[PDB]
Amino acid sequence: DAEKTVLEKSKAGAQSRFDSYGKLYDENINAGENQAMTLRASAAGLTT
Amino acid sequence: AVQASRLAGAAADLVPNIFGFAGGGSRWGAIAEATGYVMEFSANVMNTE
Repeated sequence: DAEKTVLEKSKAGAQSRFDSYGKLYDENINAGENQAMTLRASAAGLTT
Repeated sequence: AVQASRLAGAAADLVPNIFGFAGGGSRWGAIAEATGYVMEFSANVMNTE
């Protein structure tokens, strides 16, 4: 029974790693990362 | 601040500066130069930001 506790409570750690990585994946680019893209690209349009 | 500084210098430059028997001396391009300086500075500030 104690060995069962070891296994399932390590599984809680694996679940926390899995869901945290999925949360980083689904929202891959936040509001700041694309803001830099738009800002950087606006500088390219001044050449003409 | 740089945009105001360059516009002020451009406007203050078009008045003639040599007088008497020779006149003029006002550089006609100063407004286009000021628009160029401020518009090339803009790119650098957007890269910093």
